[PDB]
Amino acid sequence: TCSKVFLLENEISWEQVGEGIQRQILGYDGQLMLVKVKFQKGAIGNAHEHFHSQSTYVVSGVFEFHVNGEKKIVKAGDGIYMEPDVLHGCTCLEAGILIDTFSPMREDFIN
Amino acid sequence: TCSKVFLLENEISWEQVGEGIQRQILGYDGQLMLVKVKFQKGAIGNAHEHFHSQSTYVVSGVFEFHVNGEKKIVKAGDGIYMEPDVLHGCTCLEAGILIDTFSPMREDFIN
Ligand SMILES: [Zn+2]
Ligand SMILES: [Zn+2]
Ligand SMILES: [Zn+2]
Repeated sequence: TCSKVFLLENEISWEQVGEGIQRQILGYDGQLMLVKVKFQKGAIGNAHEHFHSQSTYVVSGVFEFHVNGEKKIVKAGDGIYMEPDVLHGCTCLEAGILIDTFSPMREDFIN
Repeated sequence: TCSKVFLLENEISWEQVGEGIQRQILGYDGQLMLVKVKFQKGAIGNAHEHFHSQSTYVVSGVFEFHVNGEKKIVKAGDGIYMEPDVLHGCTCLEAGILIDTFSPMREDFIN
């Protein structure tokens, strides 16, 4: 239950997560999972809860993240921390990429 | 042992990791730590081992990563997975940013 050492964008498949949202599962094992998520402008990251701890990084674009109801617009270079079981989501104000990281792995992304 | 919800680049301090390497510890708890690491051209990520699982994402620039001796040049959009206790390092071929994620947290980055 792990990935290859080197995960190259041109060698990994993009998965359509939803309308305007694509993703590439990158390096992971059972305890850590790094996911690249490409958002189009207006794409909505539906609000969800999960026991997995999550730390996200904004590579590019502009997002309105909401965590536990607290809202804040975030942009490239910013990060967001989502403690276990918190309700969280996002709305892409400007097309860009998010790196979503998880502990433990999100087994539903693989299976 | 956790960070604020929203970690903004302009509100977080940059730490000089080494010659040509700066970093911002972003969202983390005890089980997951996301670190932004800004490399200058020629900067060297010294080879190290640690039981922590690590998944890295190349935001920008060009790097020669080495993992368990296997070498591969990586660029924006690529990822690298480093299993516990593997020897790994990097050399920045073009100035850019790496997102280093860890499970469990790297307590030596905080303390
Ligand atoms: Zn764990
Ligand atoms: Zn989530
Ligand atoms: Zn490392």
